[PDB]
Amino acid sequence: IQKTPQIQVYSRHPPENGKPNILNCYVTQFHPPHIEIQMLKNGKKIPKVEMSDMSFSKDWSFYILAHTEFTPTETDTYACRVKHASMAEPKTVYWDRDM
Amino acid sequence: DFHHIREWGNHWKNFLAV
Amino acid sequence: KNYTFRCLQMSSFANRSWSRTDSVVWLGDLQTHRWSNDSATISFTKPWSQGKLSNQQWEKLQHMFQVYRVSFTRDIQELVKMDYPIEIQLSAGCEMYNASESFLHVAFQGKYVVRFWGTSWQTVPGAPSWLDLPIKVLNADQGTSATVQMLLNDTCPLFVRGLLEAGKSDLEKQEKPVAWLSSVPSSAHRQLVCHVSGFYPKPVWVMWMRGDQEQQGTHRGDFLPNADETWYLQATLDVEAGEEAGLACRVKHSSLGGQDIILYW
Ligand SMILES: *[C@@H]1O[C@H](CO[C@@H]2O[C@@H](C)[C@@H](O)[C@@H](O)[C@@H]2O)[C@@H](O[C@@H]2O[C@H](CO)[C@@H](O[C@@H]3O[C@H](CO[C@H]4O[C@H](CO)[C@@H](O)[C@H](O)[C@@H]4O)[C@@H](O)[C@H](O)[C@@H]3O)[C@H](O)[C@H]2NC(C)=O)[C@H](O)[C@H]1NC(C)=O
Ligand SMILES: *[C@@H]1O[C@H](CO)[C@@H](O)[C@H](O)[C@H]1NC(C)=O
Ligand SMILES: *[C@@H]1O[C@H](CO)[C@@H](O)[C@H](O)[C@H]1NC(C)=O
Repeated sequence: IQKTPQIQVYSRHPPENGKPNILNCYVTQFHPPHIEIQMLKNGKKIPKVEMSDMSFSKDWSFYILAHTEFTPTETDTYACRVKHASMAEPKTVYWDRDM
Repeated sequence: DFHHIREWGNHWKNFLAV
Repeated sequence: KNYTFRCLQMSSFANRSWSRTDSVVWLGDLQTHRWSNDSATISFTKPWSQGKLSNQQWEKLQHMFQVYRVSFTRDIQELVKMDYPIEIQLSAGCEMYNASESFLHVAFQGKYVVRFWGTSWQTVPGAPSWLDLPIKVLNADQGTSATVQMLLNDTCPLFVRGLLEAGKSDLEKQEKPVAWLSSVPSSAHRQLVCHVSGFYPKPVWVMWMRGDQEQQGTHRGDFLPNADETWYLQATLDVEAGEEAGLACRVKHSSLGGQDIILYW
C-alpha cells in the first residue's frame, strides 16, 4: 500500500540572523521508497543538499534526512518540497523559526 | 522457485561452517 | 545497555529489465555500513565497521553477500515470471542483552509476510497464499537453511560483540544538548516551544515548569535526527495570554553532569 510522506523542517542550532547554521528536512512514513526531495530558498532550489542513505523503521515505512548549510536572515524563506507517488501534487513545508 | 539463492546457500555453507 | 543490530535490505523491481537493491546496517542508532546497488563493495561508515573480523574474513563475507545480492535479484524476477512494481524489504540482525535473540523478517509491498524461525522459513498468518509453494521449495534446501541458521545463531551475535568492543568510544559518546525557546500564536493563546538539539545518546527529559511544578500540558515531539549523529527534540506548551510569566523549560541529559539546562520564558 502507498503511504504519504510526513515532512519536518528544523535547524541544527538556535537560529541567529547572519550566523551559519544547518537546515534539516526529515521525511518519514512513506512507501514506496522512490522520492524526490528539494530544499528551497526564496522558492528556488538549493543546489548543495546532502541526503542520508534511505532507511526504514520497525513498521517498514521509509525515512530519509536531507540537510543543507544555511545562514538565516530576517527576510529569506526556506522550505522543503517533496514529490511522491502517493500525492498528486508536491508537498511543501516551510521552515518556521518560531515553531 | 528460488534457484539462485538455493545455489548460493549450498555454495557458502562450508565457508560459514569453518 | 541493550543494542539492536539491524541489517536492512531494500529491493525495488520496476519491470523485468530494471531493479536495484540497497542496504544499510545500524548498531542501535549509529549507522555502521552502507551498500549501494552501484557499488560492488560494502562501504564502512565507521573506523570500527569491520568489528574484530580479519581482512580475509571480511573479503569473503563481502564476496558471499555479493553473490546473495545477485542471486536474490534473479530469483525474485523469476518468481514474478512464474505484477510490477514490487518492493521487498528484509530486516535481519540481533538484539543483544551475554545473551541474544536473532531475527530475519521479510516484507512484500510494505507488509510483513515471512520470517526465518528456528530451522525454516515461515509465512506469517494472513500472508498471501501464493507464497506457500515458493516457501515450501525454499525450505527443501537444507544447505541454505544451515547457512541462515549459522548466520543468525552464531555469525550475528559474534560479529556484534566485536563491534561493541571496537566501537566503544563512539557507542558511549556524550554530546550535550543546546536548547532555545520560541513561540507562535495558537488561538483567539500561544504555543511555547522548547527546542533541544545536539544531544547524544537519545534518552532525554524535557519539561515545561512553573518553579518545581511540571506542566502536564507539555507535548513532546518525536526524536528527529541531526546529520551529525546527534538528536533533536521539541516540547510545546499551549498557554493562555498573561500566563506566560514564570514559565521555564527544563532539560535533563546524561551529558550534563547533573546540571540541568533551565531556560526562562
Ligand atoms: C538455531 O537456533 C534455533 C532456535 O532459535 C530461534 O531461531 C533462530 C533462527 C533465532 O532467530 C533465535 O533467536 C530463535 O530463538 C534452533 O531451532 C530449533 O531446532 C530444533 C531442532 O531442529 C527444533 O526442535 C524440534 O522441535 C519439534 C517441535 O517443535 C514444536 O514445538 C516446540 C515446543 O515444544 C516449539 O518451540 C516449536 O515452535 C514447534 O511448535 C520436535 O517435534 C522435534 O523433535 C525437535 O525437538 C526446535 O523446535 C527449533 N526451535 C524453534 C523455535 O523452532 C536451530 O536448530 C539452531 N540451529 C543451529 C545450527 O544451531
Ligand atoms: C523499467 O523501469 C524503468 C525505471 O522506472 C523505466 O525507466 C523503464 O522505461 C522501464 N522499462 C520497461 C521496458 O518497462
Ligand atoms: C543495480 O546493479 C545491477 C548490477 O550491477 C545493475 O544491473 C542494475 O542496472 C543496477 N540498477 C540500477 C537502477 O542502476
